[PDB]
Amino acid sequence: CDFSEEQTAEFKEAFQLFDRTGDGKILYSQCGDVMRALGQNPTNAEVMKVLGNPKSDEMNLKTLKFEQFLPMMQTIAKNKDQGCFEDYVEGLRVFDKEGNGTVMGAEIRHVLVTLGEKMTEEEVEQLVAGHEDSNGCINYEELVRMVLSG
Amino acid sequence: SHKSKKDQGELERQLLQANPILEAFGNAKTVKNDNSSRFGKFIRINFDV
Ligand SMILES: [Mg+2]
Repeated sequence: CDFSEEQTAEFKEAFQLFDRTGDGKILYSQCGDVMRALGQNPTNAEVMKVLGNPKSDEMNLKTLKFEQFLPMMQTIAKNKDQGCFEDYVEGLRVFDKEGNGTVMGAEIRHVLVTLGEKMTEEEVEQLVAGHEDSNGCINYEELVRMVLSG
Repeated sequence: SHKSKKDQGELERQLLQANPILEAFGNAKTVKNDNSSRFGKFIRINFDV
């Protein structure tokens, strides 16, 4: 196996925690959610691509076993791609007007809402460490290090 | 729009008025154009860093 089953034994307990019947079973909508909560951070593309199918509107219908999600987790882990801290930091410097990593939070908000995986405003409102004073700055590097954990 | 704490400011309100005033004075109906300039103008808009 690609991961220690002595800790997948803990993962089966973790799979039990969220709101469901249990019974050894998760829904495809939950497969991605658990992969976020426990696995390495997936894109929506990876959820649809790996051991699954992109034609998955009403993703609460399809259902997979804990011992099917664990193959999904392992197959993602051995095929995922990952950027380093410097890649995302430079991805912020590409916007940096100040050369010091202190652009106002409205820029980060606009980018996270507008591009890519289309995050909601309330999700960034959970993420944000700054405040809406007359300065409005969000520091790039330490707040990236605080987000990029696990 | 990018003045996330000072948007819709008053200077950007005045800029849109400066043209109608100088057009009310100045411009005229000639044969070729009903809002003929009758003067040349060069606007400079100044920006910060
Ligand atoms: Mg003219």
